[PDB]
Amino acid sequence: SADLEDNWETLNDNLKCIEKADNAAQVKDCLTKMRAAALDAQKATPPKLEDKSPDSPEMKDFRHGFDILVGQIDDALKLANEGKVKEAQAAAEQLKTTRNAYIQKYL
Repeated sequence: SADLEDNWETLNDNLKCIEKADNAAQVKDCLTKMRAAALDAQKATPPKLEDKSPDSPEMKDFRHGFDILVGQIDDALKLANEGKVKEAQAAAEQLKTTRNAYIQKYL
């Protein structure tokens, strides 16, 4: 099993994976694992919001950050499927921006 902290580390390890990958098959596995961990983290309650109602604006913001992240991952997967390996890898910068601005502030 995995908790939010575990899934966060999986997400960040596979963000590094995307940046260091050498071919389409590799980036696809990195992006797949990031997407799986993102969906699992999205269902958690982050430490700063444990006193909030589950549908509070803050929890909606937390979850929307992952919806953005998952959309960016899917966009990068499409590029990787098209053989645009370098452009797929470039999504790492924007994934970090989403991660930092939406989710990190709740940990």
